[PDB]
Amino acid sequence: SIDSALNWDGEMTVTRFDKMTGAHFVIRLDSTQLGPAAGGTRAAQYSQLADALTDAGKLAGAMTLKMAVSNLPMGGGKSVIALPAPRHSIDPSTWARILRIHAENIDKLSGNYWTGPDVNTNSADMDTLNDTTEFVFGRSLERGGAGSSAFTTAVGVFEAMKATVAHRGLGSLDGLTVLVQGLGAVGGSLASLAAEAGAQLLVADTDTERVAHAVALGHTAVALEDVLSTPCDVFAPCAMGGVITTEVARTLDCSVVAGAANNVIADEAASDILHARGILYAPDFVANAGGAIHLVGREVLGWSESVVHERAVAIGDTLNQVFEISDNDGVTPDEAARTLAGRRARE
Amino acid sequence: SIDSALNWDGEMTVTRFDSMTGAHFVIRLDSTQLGPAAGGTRAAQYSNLADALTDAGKLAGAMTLKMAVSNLPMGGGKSVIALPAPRHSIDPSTWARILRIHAENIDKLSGNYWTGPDVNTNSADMDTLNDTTEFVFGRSLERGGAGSSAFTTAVGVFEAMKATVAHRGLGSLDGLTVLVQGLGAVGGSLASLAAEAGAQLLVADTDTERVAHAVALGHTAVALEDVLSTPCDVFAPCAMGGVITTEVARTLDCSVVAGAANNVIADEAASDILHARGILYAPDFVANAGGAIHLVGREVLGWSESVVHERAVAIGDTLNQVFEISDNDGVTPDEAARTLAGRRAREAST
Ligand SMILES: NC(=O)c1ccc[n+]([C@@H]2O[C@H](COP(=O)([O-])OP(=O)(O)OC[C@H]3O[C@@H](n4cnc5c(N)ncnc54)[C@H](O)[C@@H]3O)[C@@H](O)[C@H]2O)c1
Ligand SMILES: O=C(O)C(=O)Cc1ccccc1
Ligand SMILES: O=C(O)C(=O)Cc1ccccc1
Ligand SMILES: [K+]
Ligand code: NA
Ligand code: NA
Repeated sequence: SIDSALNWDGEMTVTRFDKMTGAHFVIRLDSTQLGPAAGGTRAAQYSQLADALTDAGKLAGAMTLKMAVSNLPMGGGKSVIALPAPRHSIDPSTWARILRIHAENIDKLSGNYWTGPDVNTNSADMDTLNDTTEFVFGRSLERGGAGSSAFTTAVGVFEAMKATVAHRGLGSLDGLTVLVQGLGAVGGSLASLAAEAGAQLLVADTDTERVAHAVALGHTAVALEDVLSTPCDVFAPCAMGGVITTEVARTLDCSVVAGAANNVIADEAASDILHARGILYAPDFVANAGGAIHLVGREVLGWSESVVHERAVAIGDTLNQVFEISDNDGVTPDEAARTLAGRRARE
Repeated sequence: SIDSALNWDGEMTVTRFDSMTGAHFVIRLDSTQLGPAAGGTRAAQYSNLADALTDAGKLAGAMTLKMAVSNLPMGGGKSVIALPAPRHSIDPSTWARILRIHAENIDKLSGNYWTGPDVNTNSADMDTLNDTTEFVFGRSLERGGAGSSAFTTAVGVFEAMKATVAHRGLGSLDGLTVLVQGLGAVGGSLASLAAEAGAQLLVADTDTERVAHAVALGHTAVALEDVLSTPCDVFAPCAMGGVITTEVARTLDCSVVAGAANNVIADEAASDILHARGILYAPDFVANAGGAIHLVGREVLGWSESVVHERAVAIGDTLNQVFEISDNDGVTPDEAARTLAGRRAREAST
């Protein structure tokens, strides 16, 4: 919206336009209070620049909260590259220039922003960025980075889901129906984990093959148009953000929402409805923090893989703390998580 | 619109919004090719944020060329602070908060951008910025800065005016009529300079005190409504930019345009029109370069005051080169200036 695009209260917005590629670049540094801003690079198509600006600020603010609540010494930032065509349709040469320009932008911030992967960007892209700027996390193991953080994120989301299920009074995942929306790197692993835990998995993905494979594995497909109306115990959004609008919140037929997506909730009203409806939501910025713990933990703190897994597991404990505040103060899980974030950040 | 404002070819745009003060902040880095981007901080009210962005881009682009054509090893950048109220109304606390925020923004650029004064910002403000960030030119003398660059700018503009009048075949300033729009820091000195060289001055300013003072000095006041319709030999815009629109270029009644104002020409056609009508224009980015020569010369290059003075005087020579290319190649002075800028920059890199 105009407000989220222009009247954003974060510390800094960096924009650039490259006529040659037709790509627009946005970097939003929400906060550098706890340290340099850090957050991945999302590359996607947007209807209007306003949307790209809006998303960057929402994602950046989520990163600040995520580092805060996760006890990681970094601020929150995010880059959004507004593509002139579908990612898949971008030619190699064009993509390469795009990354080059993005790296130059990051470089000007001289360490006030550290990037990483996000939607449509990967370790190879991080490496390419690294060919021009030092401020990049998530480079391939071969190039010196921590590599993929997908599994770590999956672990964090899974533990989040277990803690939530337990708090909601459902006991364990065993015998629960979990609807995973998005069978990507993280969602795929999450499904595997929950299935191993005894849950029955309902899955949805825009990629046919992905779905058929899941089915091949014993899972059950859910048509796209049926996703939001399909009864389940847990709804696990692991695709795009903004899924839970007020209307969605009013009609979701589950008892827990716990997934990997960023900015899952469309507005505060949605969050209240869920609460009111007895649907326990595990706040995104808490639940999906595994990625950040992996990259920051490994690359900044020198933590081993085992340690980062351990810390990702502790996301369950953080959520238990979130739930306690929610229950005690009678506020939504999101509010409670913001409160915890502030307390941990020593605000 | 914002969308159109954002379709800018510069290297980087920095923006920020401070809800508490209601101020908007823009930093535009046009180029860092020749060195870190550098340019002043303009603080004013804008109708739309988009206008602030557009202004910043045009100002930043002029800085690129200015440094290049002036042989200064720096890129071009500019800051624009979109005020939530008339600058005068801004209480000291709010102003102080605005500057601190601006300083933080500059600071994140970590030296890829060096600021300085511009409209509504002064050496005191530079000192304040410097409380927070290192990348500031124009600090007070006490603070380690070179202070005001206004006189140096005036000297350069004056020399520019002389060169242009001469090139235009009008001879010397003595006896010529010069219209000085804006009797500010620069305009005031310029008026003094020209008057000393024998010019008859017509003056205008929104500050009535300023006008009276000039009249007291023997100058002739011009009503604001009349400024662009007043016949003169030389038109010296030393207030706001964009004065010379296409429409104004068609009717301007003077032989030379040479002032201190930034981005004097509103649209390209205006430039073409002045050229076609035989009104010799000394490009702003060349003519007003005394400010930059002073700041960069003093604070970066190690130049003495005398040398700075010499360099500013040399603006007339640069203009002579500009007009020379304009005449040979048949292009406008602005185009010839850009050409010269590009030559120098190469040479400067070669
Ligand atoms: N590149 C730079 O750093 C830079 C820095 C400062 C000034 N400048 C430029 O040069 C111009 C002169 O700067 P200055 O230091 O002398 O500024 P200044 O504020 O000291 O003086 C500007 C003068 O113009 C007057 N004015 C405003 N609107 C007017 C109008 N419509 N008609 C007549 N007078 C009007 C103001 O009242 C003031 O007396 C600036 O406005 C800007 O374009 C450039
Ligand atoms: O975890 C995320 O959502 C990201 O944005 C990836 C990331 C995390 C931490 C630092 C840099 C990038
Ligand atoms: O005189 C100018 O062009 C300025 O904008 C003031 C300034 C000059 C050089 C560097 C920074 C600011
Ligand atoms: K159960
Ligand atoms: Na703020
Ligand atoms: Na099954």
